[PDB]
Amino acid sequence: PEMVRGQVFDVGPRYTNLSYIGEGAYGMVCSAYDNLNKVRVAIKKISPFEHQTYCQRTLREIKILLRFRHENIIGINDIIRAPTIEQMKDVYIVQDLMETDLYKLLKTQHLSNDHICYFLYQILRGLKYIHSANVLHRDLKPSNLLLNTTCDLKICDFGLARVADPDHDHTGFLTEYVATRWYRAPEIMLNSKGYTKSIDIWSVGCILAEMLSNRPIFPGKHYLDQLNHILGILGSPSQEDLNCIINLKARNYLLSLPHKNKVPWNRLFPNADSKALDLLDKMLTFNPHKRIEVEQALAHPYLEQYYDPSDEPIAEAPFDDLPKEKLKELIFEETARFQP
Ligand SMILES: *[C@H]1CC(=O)[C@@H](O)[C@@H](O)C/C=C/c2cc(OC)cc(O)c2C(=O)O[C@@H](C)C1
Repeated sequence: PEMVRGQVFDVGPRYTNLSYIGEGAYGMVCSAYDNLNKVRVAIKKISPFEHQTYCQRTLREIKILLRFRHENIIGINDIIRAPTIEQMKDVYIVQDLMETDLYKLLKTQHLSNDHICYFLYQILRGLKYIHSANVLHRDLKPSNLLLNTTCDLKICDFGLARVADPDHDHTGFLTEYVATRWYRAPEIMLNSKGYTKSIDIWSVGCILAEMLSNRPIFPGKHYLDQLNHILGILGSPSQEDLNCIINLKARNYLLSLPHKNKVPWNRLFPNADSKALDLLDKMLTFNPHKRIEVEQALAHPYLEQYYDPSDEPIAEAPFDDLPKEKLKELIFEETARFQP
């Protein structure tokens, strides 16, 4: 097999001339030449089969992406693995080769307002499709937003996605959570399992703020610090928003804090477009019930240049305890369509 950085990267003979390009959850990403389609592609190596949670994440992403088809979601072009379960130790996912991602771009590039607007439009266009399938991405952040050379944007990594379940969203205070800390909505720390669509809108609001200044807006250093950062900018929640938190431990934690005033968005972002800041405010609303929804965000005046509901498609239909052995079997079966 062809080898990359000491590790097998066994994708030939169709895919050759491999170069390291990035990191996925359970393996490296390489670029490669596709000898059939005569183009270079990206390939993610996945080695999940030792760990049950890894196999869960792998299977759920494959299941979702094999159903989804959208311009702003990076699809699965091919899946490579051994012909038998016994011989299958890794799985490789082949996807479009993008030029960069927004994490990399924000490290060194100032975005024009026109770029910010177009990026945000595309994020919300893809998110409209995801949410219309009753799916939550749950880990939106700059490194999951890939860009090609003409700044077309695609959302990556559905390994943390779930079907929305708003009736079962409530939990206790300081409940453990998996998705990336800086993009977590305040309710995650207070009373939410992250099972409603508003979780993703919060993350998009954080991404918009980060595009405006090239700095994460809420860079918390640990679990409860994340809430410190959010409240330091939004200010203390209103009585009405507190009354919506029935859990006593969460409510009383908030009541124990000194009063904090809101920091105006145009003080934080003095060069930003005023319409962008109005939309930012509605995405970074403390109360998730009051937070703007994706279709409302698309219709916001900041996005008027691009908004066109007839060109913002939706999904044709809505979308544990399983030992890794059944899950390896399920991954084998889910990937069978790409074999000869
Ligand atoms: C997308 C999700 C991820 O795994 C995430 O970690 C991503 O940031 C890693 C980047 C992968 C990558 C990098 C380049 O660099 C030029 C180009 C492409 O196309 C990709 C890519 O497609 O990532 C997919 C496989 C995972």
